[PDB]
Amino acid sequence: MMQFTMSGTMLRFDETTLRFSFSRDGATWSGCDGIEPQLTREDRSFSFAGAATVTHERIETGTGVGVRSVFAGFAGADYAFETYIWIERSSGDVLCEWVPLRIDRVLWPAPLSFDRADAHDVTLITHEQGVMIPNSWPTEVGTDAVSFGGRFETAGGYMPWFAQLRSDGHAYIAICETPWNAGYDIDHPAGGPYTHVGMWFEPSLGRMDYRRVVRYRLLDHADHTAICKTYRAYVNERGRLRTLAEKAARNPSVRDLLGRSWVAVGIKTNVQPDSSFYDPAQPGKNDSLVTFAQRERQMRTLHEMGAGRLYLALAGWAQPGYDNGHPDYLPACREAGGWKGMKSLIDACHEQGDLFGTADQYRDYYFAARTFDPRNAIRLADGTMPEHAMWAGGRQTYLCAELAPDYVRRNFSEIATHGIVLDCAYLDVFTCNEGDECSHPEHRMTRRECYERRAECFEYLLAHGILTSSEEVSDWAVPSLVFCHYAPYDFQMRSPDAPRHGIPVPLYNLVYHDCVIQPWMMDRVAGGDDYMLYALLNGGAPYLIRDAAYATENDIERCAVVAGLHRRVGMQELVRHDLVGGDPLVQRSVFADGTAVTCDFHAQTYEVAA
Ligand SMILES: [Zn+2]
Repeated sequence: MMQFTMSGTMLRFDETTLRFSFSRDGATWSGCDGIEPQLTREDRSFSFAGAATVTHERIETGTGVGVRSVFAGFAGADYAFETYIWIERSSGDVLCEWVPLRIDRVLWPAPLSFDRADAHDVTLITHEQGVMIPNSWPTEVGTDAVSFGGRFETAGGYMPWFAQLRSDGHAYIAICETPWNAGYDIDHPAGGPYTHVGMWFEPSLGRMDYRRVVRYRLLDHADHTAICKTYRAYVNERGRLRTLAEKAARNPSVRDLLGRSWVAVGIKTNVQPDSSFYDPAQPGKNDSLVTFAQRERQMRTLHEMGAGRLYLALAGWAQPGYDNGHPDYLPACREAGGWKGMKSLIDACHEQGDLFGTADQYRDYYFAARTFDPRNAIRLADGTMPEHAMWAGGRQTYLCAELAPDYVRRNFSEIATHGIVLDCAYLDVFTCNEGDECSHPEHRMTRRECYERRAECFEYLLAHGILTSSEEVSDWAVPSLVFCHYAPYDFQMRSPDAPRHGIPVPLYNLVYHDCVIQPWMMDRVAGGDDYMLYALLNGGAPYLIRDAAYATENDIERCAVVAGLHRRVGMQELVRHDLVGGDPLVQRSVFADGTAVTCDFHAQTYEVAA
């Protein structure tokens, strides 16, 4: 019905159906017929075309051309909102805006049709490091199987985009320009023949509040590499491509992480009788203690065995024990040797050229915390204070992030008074789990503000010369994050017996390899993959020891191979990644200086060349 042509792009919008298509360089993409743009409330949904009044206006401005649609009245309810869909003159991009005027979820824009029934027609999603889902993929992939329900700014969506790429090189990327109350939905049935992906948006603190915007770029001659580069260029243009070199200009020790092997081990374990981990028929059971002196002797032994340059990330070092008592996670554990033993351990690391970081926690807020007061806690939009008793420390709520920098400043300043000069710090959860929202009147907070406050925690550390790390790499944190516990592939977070959702590809690293340093799992799956092959493809650092929270001479040789590559390319762009001859099981990564890593998953072998 309405047709626009501008700067090489065509947009078509049917006034009656609300469907749209767009075309560029001789490829057309059309919204799925039979999937309507929707609103959701409780157990039921509403097509936008369910509005009592719907008016469309044809627009042209100095910057673009397109259609503004106004929707008013839903079953005598007075809800009203606007959409604006337009071609940007200077780029040929298509922008889609959802504009509140006054709802649990808005599913808009409708997913695009991608049922071509090819084989090499694929969908790219940012659920952890990266997934390439062919239309023929035999495993079902639904939002319910994606971490955090496909929420952006979390492990479900490391980056606020998704893309689909036909086998003839024509592709689109959909970037969510307003990601903080948003996510994607995915529907790929077992065996195909289609995959549908679409944006979702939720209210902020109970109202839709601010305009939601999605930017589509149609590409030709494209590959998953090119699609990732499009996002990288988008991010840099907006000033959030904070490279390691920019980080290192401020904190030169950034460089000292290159070529290090990671050791992540703990001190005190203490499962309270209300934890979901507590076995009441076995009171001792999980409770354990390894002393600072034992960890000191371990580091000395690793050094003497030729483990090379190490980074030690130390968990459960404070009196309450791991996942207990936060944010009152002090002092250093007396039974483990106290501040004196903790300093001895750090001194010893430093003496042998290794680095040291504490693991800590500023979101989980335990009722057992010495200063627990529910006025500091989150209240959800509905007024409630959320609680659960999952972790070792038992009953908890969440500390409102408006207050977290106050506690980080307090705790880290206390640690420094005891002569402990941390190289690094690990703030758990922040860059894996979603940002909370808070309606508490003493500290009201949007999800957006939550990520800013978590970033403010990192900034404190950087300003004090302490390099920042958190659980994963959700890209809100890229400006303030030096490293992570990992940036793993989704299949590495599930049983190796579980069917995978697609072909693993290093989508995150294609954007940000030169911005965030990452250690990689070194596990060998019996009958299956050796995870060292993915560390190499991602030009990552190796774990020498990774003691996962809830439950050598060869390892050193393997770590040396990985750390040697890392020493060279850990600050370089990952320029290209390809499936060699289209074989998903032979993969090749190329870094900025031309170093090429080829991993053959048939043979379980690797080769480093140019
Ligand atoms: Zn609050």
